[PDB]
Amino acid sequence: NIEKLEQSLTYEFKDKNLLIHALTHKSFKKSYNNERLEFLGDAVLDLVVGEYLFHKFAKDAEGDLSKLRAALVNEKSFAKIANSLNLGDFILMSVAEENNGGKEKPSILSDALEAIIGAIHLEAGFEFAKTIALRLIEKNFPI
Amino acid sequence: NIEKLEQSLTYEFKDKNLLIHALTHKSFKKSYNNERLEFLGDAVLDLVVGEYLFHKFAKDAEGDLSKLRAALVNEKSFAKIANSLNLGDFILMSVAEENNGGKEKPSILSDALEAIIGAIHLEAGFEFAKTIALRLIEKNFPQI
Ligand SMILES: [Cl-]
Ligand SMILES: [Cl-]
Repeated sequence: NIEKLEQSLTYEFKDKNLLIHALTHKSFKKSYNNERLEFLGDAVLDLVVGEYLFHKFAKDAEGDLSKLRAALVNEKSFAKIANSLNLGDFILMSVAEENNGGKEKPSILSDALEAIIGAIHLEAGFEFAKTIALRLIEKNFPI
Repeated sequence: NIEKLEQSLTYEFKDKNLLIHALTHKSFKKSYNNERLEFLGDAVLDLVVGEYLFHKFAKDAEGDLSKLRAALVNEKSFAKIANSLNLGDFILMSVAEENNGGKEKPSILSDALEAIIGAIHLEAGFEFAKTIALRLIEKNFPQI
């Protein structure tokens, strides 16, 4: 069913397993989860948003850029974007995790979104991941 | 003299003033300094190093990738890299800041290095900035 997600992203994965990896919560399967991709995606997003703010607010001091970036690159914002993509429908987690409300946990939603951006960067490069991420941000925060 | 720094960076600036900008400490001139470029470059470097480690340590958990990144992306390491480029020789700062040892401060050296990488990213893009940054990192710190 991940095809629906690809359509929402405007990005079709060459390696489908890579998207599944990004969608795999830590509860699901031994030694296979989205934590490394989330690490990579978070670094991607800090550059995407930092660069965006640097250009958009040419007169803003570093402190302003930093705080504005914190206001965008965070669990709440990413969980919002995740929900706009119905990510809870695609994330893989154990029965117990789902019964404990995992599909609605902001951390799980946020982590999966960041891992997806990491996965797009891995497969397609920074500039591509940037264009995808900026579209999602501009649809959710029309700043 | 600036050509010497470019030679050390193995990168020739298209816009020379951009490099000047990256080299301008906050003490030097009102409303013009390297702090915004440092912010941008720090983000570039966190991605360059995060990606490098992600691939180099394909098995490592996030905690281990983060520790390895902290071993590279830090003031002490960046100041060492800056010193390898003789960066203190090129940083612009007030007389007072210079007399107070500013060209020798690891924070100032690190900031200027990160600002230079930000500037390269700005004019040439991420992949070029990544190439330059990794050369500097590997020339200094092949053990990580
Ligand atoms: Cl991975
Ligand atoms: Cl600037």
